[PDB]
Amino acid sequence: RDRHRTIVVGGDRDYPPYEFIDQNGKPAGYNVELTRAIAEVMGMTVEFRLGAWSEMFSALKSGRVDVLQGISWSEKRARQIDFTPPHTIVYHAIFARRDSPPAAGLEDLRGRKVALHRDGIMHEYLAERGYGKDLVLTPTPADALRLLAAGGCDYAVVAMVPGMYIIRENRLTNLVPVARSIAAQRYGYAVRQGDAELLARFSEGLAILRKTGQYEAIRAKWLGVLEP
Ligand code: NA
Repeated sequence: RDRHRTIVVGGDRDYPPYEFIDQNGKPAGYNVELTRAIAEVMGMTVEFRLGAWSEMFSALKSGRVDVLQGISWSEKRARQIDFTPPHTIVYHAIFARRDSPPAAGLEDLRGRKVALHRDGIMHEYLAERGYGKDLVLTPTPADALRLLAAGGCDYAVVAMVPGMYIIRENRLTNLVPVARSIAAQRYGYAVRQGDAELLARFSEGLAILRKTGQYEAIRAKWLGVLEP
């Protein structure tokens, strides 16, 4: 009916290990497992619709999906959607080819060519700092890392964990994370502004998973995934 009305879950089709469509064409990842677990304790029915990230924010407001299982919090962002508490903290890192000159911080990236996720927290963050001219935008963080690997740019800034997972999966073995633990993010579910029902439905499920131990059980599965 209303509570039995299938909840449609949006997410990025290419953001491992948090969320991604796997080789078998199946929704997979930490977020997915978390969402399925929540659906189970809250008695919800969910449909996963993972897609290009450049349109999931829209689709939330557009109502094409009812919630996003994995999105980083930000002021500009809170002004249009409501976030539940976060289920994880996402650190970023600066990646470079091994040979290349190391950088100890993102200020050292001024004047250098830099790849990064199209409109992710770091895109916005480095734009607001005059980097925009010296930076290439990619559909996925992995595309950013491929360009770096291919000597197609000088550095890349992407979420640490996905970075490592991507380096392994796509065999970008000339890449190393040089500048680590910089710019931590609060990552979690989010629903359309003023949808306190759904919002509370998810927050409660998350809170429940944390008190029963299922949350940590799921998190321990995905190495490197941190908790708030
Ligand atoms: Na809000």
